[PDB]
Amino acid sequence: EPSLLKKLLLAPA
Amino acid sequence: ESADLRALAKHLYDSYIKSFPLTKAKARAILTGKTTDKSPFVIYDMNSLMMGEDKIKFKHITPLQEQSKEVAIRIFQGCQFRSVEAVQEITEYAKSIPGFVNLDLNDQVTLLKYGVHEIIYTMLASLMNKDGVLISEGQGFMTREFLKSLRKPFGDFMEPKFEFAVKFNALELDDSDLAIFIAVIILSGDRPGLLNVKPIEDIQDNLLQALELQLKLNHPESSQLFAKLLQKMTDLRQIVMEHVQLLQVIKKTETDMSLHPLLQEIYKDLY
Ligand SMILES: CN(CCOc1ccc(C[C@H](Nc2ccccc2C(=O)c2ccccc2)C(=O)O)cc1)c1ccccn1
Repeated sequence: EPSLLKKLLLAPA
Repeated sequence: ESADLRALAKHLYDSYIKSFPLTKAKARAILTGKTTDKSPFVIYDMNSLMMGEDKIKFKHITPLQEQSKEVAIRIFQGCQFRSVEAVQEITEYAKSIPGFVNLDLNDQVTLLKYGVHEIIYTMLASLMNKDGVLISEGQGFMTREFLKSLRKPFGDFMEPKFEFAVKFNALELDDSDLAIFIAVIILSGDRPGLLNVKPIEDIQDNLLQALELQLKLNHPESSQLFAKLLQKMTDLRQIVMEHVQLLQVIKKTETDMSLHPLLQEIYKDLY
């Protein structure tokens, strides 16, 4: 369930 | 006023160059042959797809050819693989749009969710001519005829993107124009479920002013090009919605063709 888009948005750089 | 709009245009272009390896300039150089690189491998049928497999970026359990005994599904799988990476590129770009990462994270998600495919289809036109599309960073050219020959609904996916691209490419935008245009698509304040619209619209107002200025300066002989480009934004939504219905056909009729979870997340409750 954890958003993969959030993961990509929070990833640095 | 316009001083920062030129800086914004340049910032976006620089970010665009950092985010998208195969720019429209590179793609046109390949498609017109004005490159010293070797001609892309032309994939026009089953056999050529098999020989060109080495040119289609595809990292999976087995080689692309072993994904299925059927050409259409190999194409489906390679295209899915590309789309996942396309989404990642567009996300990196979005994070460079000034103000974007200061928005509510849930709104950043929503803007990405509804914007990414519109941007994918916009940028696919950069890689297309009337006869096919560059793939894998210009490592392979897949013919429109071949894609149209795939059995239904597989053969229906790309043709509306080619039809869009031929008309869109007639605007003759370059990467510097495209960098602002796709930023405008991302910062759309009318996406469903946005929690706080004003900050998004404020950013989009600035982006729209920079786009209009950029188009006037870069295309002085193309009166109302801004107006013409704005009229294409709505075509992109129809393409997305039509693409969804085709993915729905796959989902209702084919076995073992679940989408990558990133694509499932994007598509879940889309519209
Ligand atoms: C066509 N092309 C360049 C990239 O084209 C894109 C065309 C469309 C997209 C968007 C993406 N599409 C798909 C997602 C999963 C599976 C198939 C598709 C197709 O769209 C598809 C289906 C059947 C037949 C052909 C395509 C999406 O919705 O996320 C992203 C990229 C390919 C094709 C094969 C391998 C690599 N490069």
